[PDB]
Amino acid sequence: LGKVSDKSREISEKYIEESQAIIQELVKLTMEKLESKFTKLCDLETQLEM
Amino acid sequence: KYIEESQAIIQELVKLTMEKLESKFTKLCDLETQLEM
Amino acid sequence: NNVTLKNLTAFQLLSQRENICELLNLVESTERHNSIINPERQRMSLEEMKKMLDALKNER
Repeated sequence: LGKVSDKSREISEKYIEESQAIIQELVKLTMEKLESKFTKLCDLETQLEM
Repeated sequence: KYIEESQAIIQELVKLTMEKLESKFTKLCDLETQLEM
Repeated sequence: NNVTLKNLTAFQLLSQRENICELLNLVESTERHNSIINPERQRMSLEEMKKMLDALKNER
């Protein structure tokens, strides 16, 4: 069972690398979303001043 | 290395974005108070 | 788009079998693992992050 445990440990490391990559791409997408909503905020500010 | 550089860049980018948005919020709150007056 | 008992059991059994076959190293999933990572997409996203960071740096 020890060899099984060690192999599964290495596989788990592989999968945490994969998850790190996915999380980075998620961060990028949320950044784009926030930029769009920031432009929306600017328009709203113009309306308030009017 | 690759992902490490990406991590540093992401940390800095998130920090700057949070600061920018908080400043925008402060400005909007002041303008809203003036509008209410 | 529909979920029945047969579909659910087949899905769970497929996941289990894939995991076990991966434990014994009886499977080569380079295509899936490099379509999910997608190193080209990694480079694209990294350059986009760099450009956005430069933009935020220069606005001050």
